[PDB]
Amino acid sequence: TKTWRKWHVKVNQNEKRYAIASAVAASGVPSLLLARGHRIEEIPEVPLVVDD
Amino acid sequence: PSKHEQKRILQLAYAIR
Amino acid sequence: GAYKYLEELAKKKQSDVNLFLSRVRAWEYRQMNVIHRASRPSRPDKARRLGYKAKQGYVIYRIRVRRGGRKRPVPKGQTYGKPVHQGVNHLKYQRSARCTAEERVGRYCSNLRVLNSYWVNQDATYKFFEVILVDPSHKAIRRDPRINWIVNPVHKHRESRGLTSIGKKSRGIGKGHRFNNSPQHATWLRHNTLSLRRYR
Amino acid sequence: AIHVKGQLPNAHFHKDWQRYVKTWFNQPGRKLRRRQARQTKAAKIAPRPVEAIRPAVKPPTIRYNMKVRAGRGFTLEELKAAGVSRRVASTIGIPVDHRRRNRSEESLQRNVERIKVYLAHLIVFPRKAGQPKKGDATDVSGAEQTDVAAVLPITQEAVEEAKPITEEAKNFNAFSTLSNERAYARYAGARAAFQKKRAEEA
Amino acid sequence: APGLVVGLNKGKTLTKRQLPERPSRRKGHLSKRTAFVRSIVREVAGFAPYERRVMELIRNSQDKRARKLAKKRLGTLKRAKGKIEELTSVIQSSRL
Amino acid sequence: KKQRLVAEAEAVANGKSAQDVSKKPYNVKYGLNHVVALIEAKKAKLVLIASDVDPIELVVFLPALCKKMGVPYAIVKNKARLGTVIHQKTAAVLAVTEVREEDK
RNA sequence: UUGGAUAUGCCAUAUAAAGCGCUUUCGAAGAGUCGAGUUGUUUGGGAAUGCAGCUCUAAAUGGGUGGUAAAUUUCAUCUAA
RNA sequence: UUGACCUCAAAUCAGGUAGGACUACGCGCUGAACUUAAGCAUAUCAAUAAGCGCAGGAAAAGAAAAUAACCAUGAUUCCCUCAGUAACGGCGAGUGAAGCGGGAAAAGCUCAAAUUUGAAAUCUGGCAACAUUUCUUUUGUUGUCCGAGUUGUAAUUUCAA
Repeated sequence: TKTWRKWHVKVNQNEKRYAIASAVAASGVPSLLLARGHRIEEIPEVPLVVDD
Repeated sequence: PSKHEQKRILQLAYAIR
Repeated sequence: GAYKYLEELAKKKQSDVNLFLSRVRAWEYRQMNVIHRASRPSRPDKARRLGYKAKQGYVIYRIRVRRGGRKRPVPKGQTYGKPVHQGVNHLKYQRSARCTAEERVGRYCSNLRVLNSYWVNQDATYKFFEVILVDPSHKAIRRDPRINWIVNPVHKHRESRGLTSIGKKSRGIGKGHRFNNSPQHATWLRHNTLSLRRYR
Repeated sequence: AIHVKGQLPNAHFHKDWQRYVKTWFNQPGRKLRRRQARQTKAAKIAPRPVEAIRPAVKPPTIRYNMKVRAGRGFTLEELKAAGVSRRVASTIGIPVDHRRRNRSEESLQRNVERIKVYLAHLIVFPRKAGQPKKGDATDVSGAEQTDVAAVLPITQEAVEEAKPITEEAKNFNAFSTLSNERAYARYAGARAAFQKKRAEEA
Repeated sequence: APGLVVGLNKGKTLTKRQLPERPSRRKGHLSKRTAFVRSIVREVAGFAPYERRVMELIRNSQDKRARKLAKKRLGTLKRAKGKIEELTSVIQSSRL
Repeated sequence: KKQRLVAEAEAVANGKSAQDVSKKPYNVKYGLNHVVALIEAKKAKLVLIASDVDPIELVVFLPALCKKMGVPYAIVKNKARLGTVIHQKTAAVLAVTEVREEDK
């Protein structure tokens, strides 16, 4: 094995931003939160926003 | 008069003082 | 001053005066040792313009170097290889005889720093050189701001590493496109390095 | 032995290249090191800006002469026009470029007003506190570390907006003029020879 | 041509300035002391053997042969022509 | 020289005319660069050249220089005699530029 | 322990030194080195790219360089040893 | 005859300095062959390995005898780009830079060639005094002798002047 193997890998910034927006949208869906493994059966609202 | 001696004159006067 | 006259007279070294002086000086330099200490520079203005000051800590040595090309030290003139490497005779040392004169004097006086050197004479067997040397332990040198730089440890054996005037000449140091080989290992290493960035 | 589609291979890899592979795993480390050194310099050099003022110059080719970049230092001619001696310019943070010159009044003025803006906005502390000499500021309480780019940025020439069409522009064959000038320059050497040969013949 | 990329005076016209004369460009100008010293050295030293040979050829009026010898000795024809004019000035002054 | 500087320094301390208390020195001129410059400036009245300057180029031009500039010059025996005149071990050349009226 | 400021104390001969400004002025500038030929060795440098050996050896607006050799004439640029 | 000077010697003379190791990275010298070209001699490997010399915490390079042909740039180094390009090559295998442009970092200078000539103004050392300390371990100052130095040490100048 060599050190000059490719460890880091490039993603287009627009596609990185696509994924970030998609993940934020996913966080806004209660069904996806329960499916992923979050115990949100008793939380008041999604998205859960608290005061400053 | 020679200027460099004038500096030397001042140096020796300072030493004597 | 007389240094101007000395310089323009030294330009005329095919004159009868210089030819006679070349004869007598070359004779007496051959009668001395190959490396012998010079009491004073034989070209005081040449030494002066190259950096020699006439005070304690400055030394002049005369050395004669055998002229000609290099002889391959292979035994019996045999190379054991491809025919593009069979030359034995017409090969050339890549450093000048002025470099060779400097570095032999530098070994002779290991306690001194080789400042610079100049040609003084030549014949069919030798080229005679005078090497300007500086004592780095001498206080007259250590207290002179115009020559302290050579006391620093990064200037040990300037001539051996190629840092004297003729040494930089021999390894091709210069500004512009004509060189472009410049520092050879540095330039060769610069391109032959394969820069593999993280993101690629 | 090369039988596939594509271009003929050109890999310059017949030396010992693995000996000289350069990796960039220290790229984030060097970036942080440069940041820390830059901040160390910022704190150490006092109010003085971390970057000296630079002149506005034009790159030397047809590909780049329409742009303005930063030069090395201000010429001695520009410093004289701005009223700053070369001895004090290096002390107050104005670089000096003895090699450059002002072949045009436009380049001269461009950098002179740059020095004038720098001089107007510069607070020079007295060498001895409380004894303001010539050029020294009287109050230095408000001294701050500011950015020379913010105080005086490199400005690009902007093309004028719409302008009226005149008749001398209307009666101007651009392509014919281009062809005529190219031909005139091409054969100017032959014309000079012909005028010469005519003179001795006459 | 001014402001037309192609032509003889090609390029943008932006006024003009008279650049100050750089002291480095003065190099090559013959000085009074340098002229005096070189005259003294020429009297003290004399001429090289090839300079002597060229002067004889100029005296005997083989200008082409003297030019070819000087080019052979110096290496370039420009330096040869400069040496010929230098040595013929010596001849004229000595006749004077 | 040290005595004269001490005496004049005391004169300054006593606030008298230091610039006029002393008289113009009358002495021979020495040093190769200094003498050569004097000959070129036509200030030299007499030039004495050491016969055995070991690098002869240092003085070889001097007779021709003095002849052009109309300076009377002589080649005197030995470098050390010129040295002992100027309180040195060696003097390549000496120059007389001004003397006193009795020695004119 | 060190750093740059600050408070004053003392020592400090500006009898000095320095920048700037105009000169009808003057302005020294590195040689067996540059350059040339040649032979090696080098370079992407191809009518030699650099270096070295040998031979020849400058000059004073001179000497470099402007990537086709030569002579010639201009122009830029730079100021080696 | 005594002397002066030059040159060259001696001393377990007074005080210093050099080597050796290390060598990853620096500067040089010296220098191959296997290999590739489906053979092989130019070439390639490679201006590499081995050999040798000399450094530093970096080294080297460096304030243009530099580019460019522009409306011009402006020490060096490194990065990206130029660019697998111009070019070199049994024009085969192969090899192969630079100017620009963007960035990191920026910092400039010193002598030689000048008559201080109404003043060798310069400096090592011996001695004695003080002072100073990362330090009784360090580093200087002042005086006084001997010397060095006019065959040129200071001041002044470096072409941008």
